[PDB]
Amino acid sequence: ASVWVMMFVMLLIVSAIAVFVFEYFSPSFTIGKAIWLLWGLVFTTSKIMVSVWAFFAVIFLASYTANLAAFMIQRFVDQVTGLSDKKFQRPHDYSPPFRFGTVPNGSTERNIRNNYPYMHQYMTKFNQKGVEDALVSLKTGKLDAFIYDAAVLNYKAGRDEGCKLVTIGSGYIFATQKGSPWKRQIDLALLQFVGDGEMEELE
Amino acid sequence: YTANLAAFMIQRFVDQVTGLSDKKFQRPHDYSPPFRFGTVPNGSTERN
Amino acid sequence: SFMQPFQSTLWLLVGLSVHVVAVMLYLLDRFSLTLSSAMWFSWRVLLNSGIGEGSFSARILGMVWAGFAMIIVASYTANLAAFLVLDRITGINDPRLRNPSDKFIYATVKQSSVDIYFRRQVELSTMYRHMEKHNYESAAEAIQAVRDNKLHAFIWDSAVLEFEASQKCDLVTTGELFFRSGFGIGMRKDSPWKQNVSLSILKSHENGFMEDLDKTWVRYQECDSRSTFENMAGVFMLVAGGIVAGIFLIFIEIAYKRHKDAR
Amino acid sequence: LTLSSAMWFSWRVLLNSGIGEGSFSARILGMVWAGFAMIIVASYT
Amino acid sequence: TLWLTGICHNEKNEVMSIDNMAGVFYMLAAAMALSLITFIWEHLF
Repeated sequence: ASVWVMMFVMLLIVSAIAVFVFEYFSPSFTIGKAIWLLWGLVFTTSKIMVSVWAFFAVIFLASYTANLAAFMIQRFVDQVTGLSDKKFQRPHDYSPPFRFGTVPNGSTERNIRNNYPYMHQYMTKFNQKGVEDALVSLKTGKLDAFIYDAAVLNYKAGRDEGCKLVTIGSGYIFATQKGSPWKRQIDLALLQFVGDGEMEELE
Repeated sequence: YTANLAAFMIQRFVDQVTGLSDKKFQRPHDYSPPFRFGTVPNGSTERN
Repeated sequence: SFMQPFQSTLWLLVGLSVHVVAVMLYLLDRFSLTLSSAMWFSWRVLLNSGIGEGSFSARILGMVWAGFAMIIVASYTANLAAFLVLDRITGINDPRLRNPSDKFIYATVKQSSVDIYFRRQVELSTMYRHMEKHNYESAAEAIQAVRDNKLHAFIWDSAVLEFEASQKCDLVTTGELFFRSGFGIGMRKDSPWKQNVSLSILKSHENGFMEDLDKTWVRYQECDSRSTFENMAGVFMLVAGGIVAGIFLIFIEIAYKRHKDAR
Repeated sequence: LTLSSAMWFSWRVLLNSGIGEGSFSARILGMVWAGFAMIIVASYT
Repeated sequence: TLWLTGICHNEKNEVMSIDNMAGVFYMLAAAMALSLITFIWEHLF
C-alpha cells in the first residue's frame, strides 16, 4: 500500500534528476528513453549511478522474494462452520445435496429433534449402525461429515489414516439410580481425580 | 542452485576439542595461549 | 528490520573487488578506452545493468567476474531468505515452573479458588514460595503486571484471559486447561432449588442458551496476526542522501571539467 | 514492425534476454507485462 | 526425568548466523594465474 507511493515519489525524483542530467549533457529524450530505462532497471556519466539504483531495485526484488516466501509458506483453511451453514439446513438448495448421518436413537438425535425435525427428515436418509460405517463413508466420500458426541470424533479423528478427514471445526462442540448415597462418594472422588489429573493419565 | 545452496548452508555445527588425543592438553605451552583446565582436588579423575 | 547485517568488512571487500575489476579492465586494454570506459563497464556488469557485450583473455576474466557477481547475488538473496524465514512458557511442565526461579516470579490473588487448586496438589511445593509470597488483590493488578512487565506469565480462568487477549496486544493464553472443572453455583446443602435450576441448566446446554451467552457476551473480538518497512525506510534515507550528495557533486565536477575542456 | 519484430521483442522481454528498450501506452502495457514476468520468476523461484 | 534436562537436551543444530567460507580465495588464485597463462605469450613470431 504505502510502499507503492514511495516508489512513485522516488521515480519522480530520479526522473527529475535525469531531466537535469540530460540538460547538462547538452554541452536523448527524458520523455522517451529515460522512462523506459527506469522501467527496464526496476525490472553516460549518471548511467553507472542509475545502475546502482538498478542494483537497489534487485535488492527490493530479493526482499519481496523473502516476503512472498513468508506469505505462502507460513494456507490452512476449512469449509464448514457448523449448523449456521445452510449446508445442513438447506442441503437440496446446494448441488449436490449434503450427506450426513447418525447412529439411531442417540442423544444428538434427540437434540436435533429439539432443534430441527426437518434436519432429521434429511438425516434418516443417511443413518448408520456403527462408527466404522462413518469411517468408510468418510474414506469413500459416501457421507460428508458427522454430528455425534464429538469426543468420539476426537478419538478417531487422529486415529484416521492420513487424517485428511476434518471433523466439525477446530473442536467446536455443538449442543454445549435416584436416592443412592453413593453420589456424594462418587462426586468427591471425581473431585479428587480431577484435582490429581489421573483422568489426564487415561487421556 | 539458489535452492541447493540454501540446502547447504542452512541444513554449520562444528566443535574444536576432540579430547585427550589433542596436544591442547598434552602440550598446552606448545600452543599460544597456553591451555586452561582445572579440577576439584583429590578426585577420581585426578587419580586416573 | 535493520541496517546491513552482512559483516561490513565484507562490503568493503566488495568495494575493493570492484576497484580490482576496474584495474583489470583498464590495464589489459593495451594488449589490443583508458579514461572513463571500463569504469562504466564495471558499473554496468557489476551492477548487472548490462551483463552483455562492450583482448580475449581480459574478457574471459571479466565474464568470470560476472560469474562471481551472479554467485554473490545468489548467496546474498539466499541469506535474505534465510535470516527472514528461519529461526516460551508452555505450562507447569516447564523447568521454569518445576524449578521456579526469581527471574520468573508468578502470582495470583489470595483467598481464591485458584490458590485452592495450587494448595491441593503436592508437586507444586516449590511453587508456593512464589504463588503465596507475591500475590495480588485483583486480577487487573496482574494485567498491569504484564503491561508493566512485572511478572512474565499468569495463571487465571480461561474465558476472561482469552477475552483480554482478543482485546489488546499484550496477552496470549498458552497451555492447556489446568484443573478442568466446571463453573457452578454457590448453593447451600438444604437449598431445595438445586433441582429445577439444574433442569434449566440442562435446557441451557440442550437449547443452546450457553451458546446464546456465547453470542451475546463471549464471541465478539479478535486481534491482528501481523498481516513500507524499516529496511525500506532505511533504503529511502540512504538513497535520498546519496542522490543529494551525488547531484551536488555533479555540478562541481562537470563545471571544473568543462572549464578543463574550455582550455 | 508487423511481421517478425514484436515476436522477438516478446521473446526478448518475456525470456528476459533483454529487459530494456526497443506508442506510449502500448509500451506502458508492455512494461506492465515485464513486471508480471518478474513477479512470475520471483514466485517460481 | 525429574532431575536431568536443561537446555542442551533441546539443542537445535547450532549453525552459523555474515559467512566467511573460503571460496573465492581459491578462485582468485586461479584468475590472476590465468593472466600468467596468457600474457607471457607475446607473439613475437
